[PDB]
Amino acid sequence: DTSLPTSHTYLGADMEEFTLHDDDSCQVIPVLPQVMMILIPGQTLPLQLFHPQEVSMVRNLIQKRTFAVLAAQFGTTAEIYAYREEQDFGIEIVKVKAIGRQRFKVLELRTQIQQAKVQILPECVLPSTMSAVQLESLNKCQIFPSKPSYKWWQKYQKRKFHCANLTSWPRWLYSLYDAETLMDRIKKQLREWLPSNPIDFSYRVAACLPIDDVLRIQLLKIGSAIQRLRCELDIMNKCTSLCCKQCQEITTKNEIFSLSLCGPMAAYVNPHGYVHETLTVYKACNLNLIGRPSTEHSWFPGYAWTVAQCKICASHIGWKFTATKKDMSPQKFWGLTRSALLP
Amino acid sequence: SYNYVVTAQKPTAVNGCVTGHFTSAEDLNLLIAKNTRLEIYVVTAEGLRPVKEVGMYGKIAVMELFRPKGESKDLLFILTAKYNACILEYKQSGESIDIITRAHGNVQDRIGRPSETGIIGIIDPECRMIGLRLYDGLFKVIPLNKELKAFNIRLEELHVIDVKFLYGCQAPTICFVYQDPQGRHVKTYEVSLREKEFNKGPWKQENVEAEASMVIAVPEPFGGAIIIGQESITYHNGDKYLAIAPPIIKQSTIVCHNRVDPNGSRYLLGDMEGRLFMLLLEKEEQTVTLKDLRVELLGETSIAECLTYLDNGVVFVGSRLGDSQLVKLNVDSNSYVVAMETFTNLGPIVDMCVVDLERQGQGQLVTCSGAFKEGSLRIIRNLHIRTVPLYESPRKICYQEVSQCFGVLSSRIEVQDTTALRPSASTQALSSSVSSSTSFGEEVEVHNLLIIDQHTFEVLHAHQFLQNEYALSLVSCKLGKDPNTYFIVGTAMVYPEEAEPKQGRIVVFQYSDGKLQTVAEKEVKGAVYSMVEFNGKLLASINSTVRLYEWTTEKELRTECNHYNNIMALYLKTKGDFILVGDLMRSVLLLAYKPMEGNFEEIARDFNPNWMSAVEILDDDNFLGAENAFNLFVCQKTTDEERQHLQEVGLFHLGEFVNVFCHGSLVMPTQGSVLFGTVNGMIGLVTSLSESWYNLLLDMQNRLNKVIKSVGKIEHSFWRSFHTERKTEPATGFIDGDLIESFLDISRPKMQEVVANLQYDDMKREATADDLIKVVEELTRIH
Amino acid sequence: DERAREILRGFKLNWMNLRDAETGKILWQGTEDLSVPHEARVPKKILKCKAVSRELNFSSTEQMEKFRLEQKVYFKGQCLEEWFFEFGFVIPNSTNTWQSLIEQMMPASVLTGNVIIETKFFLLVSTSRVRLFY
Ligand SMILES: COc1cscc1-c1cn([C@H]2CCC(=O)NC2=O)nn1
Ligand SMILES: [Zn+2]
Repeated sequence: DTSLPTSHTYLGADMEEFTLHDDDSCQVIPVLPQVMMILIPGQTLPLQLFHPQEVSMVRNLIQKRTFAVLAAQFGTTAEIYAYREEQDFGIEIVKVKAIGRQRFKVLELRTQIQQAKVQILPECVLPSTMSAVQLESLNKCQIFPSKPSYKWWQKYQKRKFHCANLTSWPRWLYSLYDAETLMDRIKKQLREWLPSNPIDFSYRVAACLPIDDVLRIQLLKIGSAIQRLRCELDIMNKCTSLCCKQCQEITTKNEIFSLSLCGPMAAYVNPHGYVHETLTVYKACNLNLIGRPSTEHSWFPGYAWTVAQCKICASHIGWKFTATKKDMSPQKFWGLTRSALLP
Repeated sequence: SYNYVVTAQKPTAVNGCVTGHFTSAEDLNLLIAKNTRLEIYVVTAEGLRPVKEVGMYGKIAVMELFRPKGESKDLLFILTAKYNACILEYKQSGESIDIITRAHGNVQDRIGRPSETGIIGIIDPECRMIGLRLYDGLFKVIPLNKELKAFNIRLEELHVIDVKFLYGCQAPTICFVYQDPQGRHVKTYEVSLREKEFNKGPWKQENVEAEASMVIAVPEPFGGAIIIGQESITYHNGDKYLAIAPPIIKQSTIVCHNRVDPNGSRYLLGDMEGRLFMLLLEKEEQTVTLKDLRVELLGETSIAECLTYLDNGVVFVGSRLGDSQLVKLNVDSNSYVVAMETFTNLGPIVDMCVVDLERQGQGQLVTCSGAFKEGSLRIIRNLHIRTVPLYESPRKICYQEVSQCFGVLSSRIEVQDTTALRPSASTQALSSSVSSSTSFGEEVEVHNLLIIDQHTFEVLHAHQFLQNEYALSLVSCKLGKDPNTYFIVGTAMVYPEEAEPKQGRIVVFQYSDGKLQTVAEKEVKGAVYSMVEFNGKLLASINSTVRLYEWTTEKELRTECNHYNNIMALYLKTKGDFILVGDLMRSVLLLAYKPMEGNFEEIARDFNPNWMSAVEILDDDNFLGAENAFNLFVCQKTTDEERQHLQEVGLFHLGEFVNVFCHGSLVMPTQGSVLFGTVNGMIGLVTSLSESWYNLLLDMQNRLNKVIKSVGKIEHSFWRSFHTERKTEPATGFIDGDLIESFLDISRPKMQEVVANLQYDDMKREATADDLIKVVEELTRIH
Repeated sequence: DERAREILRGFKLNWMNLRDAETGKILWQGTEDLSVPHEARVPKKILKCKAVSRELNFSSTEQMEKFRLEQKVYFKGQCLEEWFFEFGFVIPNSTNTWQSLIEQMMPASVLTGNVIIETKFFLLVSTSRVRLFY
């Protein structure tokens, strides 16, 4: 279902479920070594930390919780939303489900398991673009009824930016720089192939996009919501397909679909530690399959995984997921790793 | 870097208006909030009489007159966009006139974002208190307290639209139109001061029109409140509920109102399209109860942000979009409105150009003021102003020396059937030409390039543009080896579906022999937001692609280079080889076209997220800008990161939303002269100053702030401190030209107090009044 | 030890599956009793993977108080790496899986056939050596 993968039931149902920091306040925060993926504030990150140093780090953090993830220019602070500890096999495995909360730029890298000194980047929220040239008379007209398509947004422009005749620019320009118009445009282009807050939605769809590591750290570098949303819209218009990094066309953009609330892609944990930013998709081609369908530790409940490697260079780039029951919607799909995909 | 911001023309757009007895109980005056200025005009039968034009350190976000019990004349509550609240009394002592500040304070909350529906402020009719909807989810309340101690009351409805204090109530009662996901509702709260909290109002929530977006409380003996939206107009008073839906009002949204009769039987309304109605209340005697509502179209006036009926059928139509005008409501129709007086209003200045019309060496300025039917070309000289109505919104202007004419990028709103609402300058052109290369009632914007003679200002031509071909930017310039100079327009085809324009056109016109005939057109794959003559080669901004263009010998434009900045270059200024590119996010990016390589190369960059309105290249080092909240600033161009980074050297809160910068001066010490225009109809001026002069003038500013008691007691440093939704820092690198120029006006003993123990360098010596007055006179001579 | 002999008689590795931990591709699978005191056709791809997930399913006819294992790697008689595991309580006549890890290594050409994996299943129950043919 759509809500099965979000809770990460493969990590175990029972977990200790439970941190706003001062804006621009530098903090000495732990950094884990096993995370090579670029996190975003709001993207859920689960984790399997079984190294002794990592386990001690998690115990120290949660004895207080927030830790950090690097890409190492910038990174993100994530608070731990779920804790589990198992002593099986003589190893004190610690299974975690954190979510990115805030951002930072890297200032220093200390070593003990790092304790990097990092400055939190504030959420540079801008007010309404018309808040400046808004006329005192027309201020009453800037609130709209609930959205009941094209005609509605034409009215939105002709009312909200009617004071864009005062300024030296057209209405549609401020629409390009409008928060809500960007909300609508990204939603339209996403449903072609979510929170009302521009910041949270911007981070959410930044997670959604199947983009390069360089583009994703670029988006992290962006401070304001409107800059980010504009960059994501430009990227989605620019993005067309996904190829294997070793090959340099496994899957096309339009085939992408979301089986999780987190989006088309989410961070999922290998059964023995590793993390993959796996992107769900309804169609993937040129993938030789290895392994019978197994439900062991399936990221998506009710589905059975099977390794998928591009037949050109035999490089693993994803898995095929087949529903255990025919009633499951959809019957089958694919999950591809961002680390091995080159937009 | 050191700059000097002065006001060459005081703001003319009328932010607010309110009529009342401020001078005396027997003197009816119309206080006009011309943004940072407050004009107390005493109304007379002949007309308005200037009595006192006070300079406020602040934009008047709210104005209202009120007479507390025992007060001879009305006091004046002024709240600022910076949330400086001040209740002022007007004291007259012979020829000496001064506005005493009865009680001042700052009503800014430490937390809470500002309400999207504006800074509402309303006085209780019995004057027991002042209510203020500054931030969504809160209601600041000032009882009547020399410090204006305001306390918040939480309101559950985070989308209040318009709130007004009702009349004839046992205790104060706010009535507010708010919006839930259900729709618009009208809730009343009885605000208890002793409890300092909201109580259940006289009448509960009543659902109203989904676009009910204005509340007007009625005086006794009626009471209740009229509520106006797009189509229907309602009136609520307890059980009484009177509703009408005249066909007249559905055309345009009503945005302003003004009481005519003190009893409340006769009201005045205005809308965005300049139309002005008279909302009559039928009076029925049972006690008194309302009988019925009637709306009568008085007639078309200036596009009004406020209305004020003064007396004897005289109305002031206070307009930010056009000439604020004194119109008389004739008893018998002609239209019932007849314009008595027409006050100059330069706002909104959309673009301008300094040009020597007389060729006398002094630049006469030509601004594109107004919007929609109030559009005009305002010609400013040393301050004489000449208005040239266009009757359509002018956006961009450029001047041609050889043709002795301006090219004005005008835009008029037509209705699909397409038909023009009014006879505009484009439709009245001597020789018009249509360029060659929805549902009924939808308002399309037809775009023309007018050609206007400099001498007579008769529109010599009008080149209408293609369907949906928005004309963004226009430049007059020679190009390449071509001796002819061309009107070159950047255009974007803006269809309703496509948010970003995927198509556009750089079109090269030549106004020769009295006819503007296209010489060339390049169909660029994007929107041409800005445009300049970079050293004889044309530099254009095609989305996020700053592209140069050689004017070939074949009279065709050939692309030379591209520079993809990841930001569309809305602001494109040039000085020598230095190219200031910018976007509306304050993405100041400095490029340097290298002729040896024939390629663009970024040399500096500052992508600080903040809303931007205009830029300029003050010199090779310094770049003036205009930040989010009515701000000015100047950036400046050891390490590659330090070198490739624009330091935000100087800061300022102008108080006006700058639209445009232009190099020049209005006159025949301070190096350089960059005028700028505002939505509020100011022509200000920036001049780069020397370090010694800047230090002297900052010491002047401090001493004068010590000496000059501004009305409301607003500290100047707070007024000019930077302001954003997130930040507030003091100004640097700028000097308030108004404050320095005020030295000549303050008293001589005050002058001695100011210039005391001040070191002045002509060897540095103790300053004196005469020398420093001479300095400030030299400063005033720049404009 | 009588208990060691009983365990060796009763113990049997049902099937083993060595696979890349980063992907899970079954690099090698077999059914030979590795615990008995052989050669394994494990491909060279193990040298090209960061780590290996190891799944030794074993059927034991006798209980083990703390069933554990020691693993050593020898390259031409020179110890290359050592590993150690622990499963714990095991019931008699029970079949149980063993999910664990095998983490600079020499080229497969040098180690092709010259690699000996010494596995000791534990009290010590049995010891064995497997020749790896990369
Ligand atoms: C460490 O490797 C293994 C040994 S046994 C199974 C795996 C394994 C599982 N998965 C993914 C595949 C996709 C899915 O649904 N579940 C997963 O957790 N990747 N490798
Ligand atoms: Zn490949």
